[PDB]
Amino acid sequence: VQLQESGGGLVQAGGSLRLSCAASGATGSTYDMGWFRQAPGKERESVAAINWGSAGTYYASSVRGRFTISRDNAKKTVYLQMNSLKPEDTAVYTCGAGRIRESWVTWWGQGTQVTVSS
Repeated sequence: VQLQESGGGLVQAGGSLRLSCAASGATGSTYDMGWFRQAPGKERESVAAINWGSAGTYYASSVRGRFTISRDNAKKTVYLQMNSLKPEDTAVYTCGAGRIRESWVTWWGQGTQVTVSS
C-alpha cells in the first residue's frame, strides 16, 4: 500500500483547501485511512479518520465543524475538506492507512504542506 497526498497550499485565514490522498499498490484490500498533522517542533496529532466500508468518520476536537473527511472507493482516494482555516492549522498534513494515537497506522504517505497566513 502506497500513499500520496496532494492539494496543499498557501491561503489566508478564513480560506479553504481540500487535501487528497491517493492509495496505490494493493488497493483491492480494504483499509481505514486517517489524516494527521505536524507543525515544526511539535508532536504529530490526529485530525480525522474514516472507516472504508461504512464511511464512518472521526474528528479531533480542534477541527470539528470545520473539516470534513470523505472517501471515494472508485478513486481509492480519501479527502480532507478544510474550511475556516486558521493560522494554527499550518502544518505538514500526512495520510495513513491501517485498521482502527497513530499506532494503528501501518502505511504512511509523504506529507503535504498547508500554510495559512494571518
